[PDB]
Amino acid sequence: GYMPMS
Amino acid sequence: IGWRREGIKYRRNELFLDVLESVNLLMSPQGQVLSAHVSGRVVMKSYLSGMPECKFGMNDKIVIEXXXXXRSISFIPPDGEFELMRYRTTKDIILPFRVIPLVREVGRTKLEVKVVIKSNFKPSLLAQKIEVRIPTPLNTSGVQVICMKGKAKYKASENAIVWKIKRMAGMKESQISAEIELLPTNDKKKWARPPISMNFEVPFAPSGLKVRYLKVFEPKLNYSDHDVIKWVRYIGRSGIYETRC
Ligand code: NI
Ligand code: NI
Repeated sequence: GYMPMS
Repeated sequence: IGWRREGIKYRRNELFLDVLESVNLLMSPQGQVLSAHVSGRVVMKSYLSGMPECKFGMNDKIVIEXXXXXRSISFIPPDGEFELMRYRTTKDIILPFRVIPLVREVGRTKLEVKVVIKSNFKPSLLAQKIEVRIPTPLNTSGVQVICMKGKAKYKASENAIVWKIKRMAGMKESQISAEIELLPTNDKKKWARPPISMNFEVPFAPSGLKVRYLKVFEPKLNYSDHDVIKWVRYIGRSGIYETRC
């Protein structure tokens, strides 16, 4: 699913 | 600009990137890749104040089909959801599943079929919506199946055994055994075994594509890149994913 972009 | 209006304002400047890929595979019974390619698009859903100059950075696994190309795309996005790019790959593809069929004939009456699927990806990731489709001959009078994981029905109308599995983590193995009861048939008619086909969904890009950054520069307005809340997700789905038995 949506994960924070690093 | 004909794709973006002038005075857009968001307290919460946020964006979402979708890497959406279809992986296609035709494999021989022994495990030779006869054909493999990925089709992908990147969809952006953006809620950014003003007229932001964006720069999308990836990792060059890709053959790309209004922006400005430089591994790196620069663009001012339209507000809301839009398609940033389409692409295709044939090289260095992650095949998420190996299908290993086994078919033994037993007189003119039984077909003994065992199918093993192996997940080839990180064990911390889950495939979902897995379906394994095993064709059965038209003179089929019945099917017995055993499978320790998931559920399987013989669907006579579709002439297939359909094995469904909700979840499967990477680096795992599962099998189904089927006994296909056969009716008498015209002798010269010999069965040409159609491929075993899969469907699945994986939370990574089979191409290998990685989003590295999406940088937002908006020179007039008083927010900057570290203010922008940024999300990415990968949805790899099967296209034609067939293994010859
Ligand atoms: Ni959204
Ligand atoms: Ni600041």
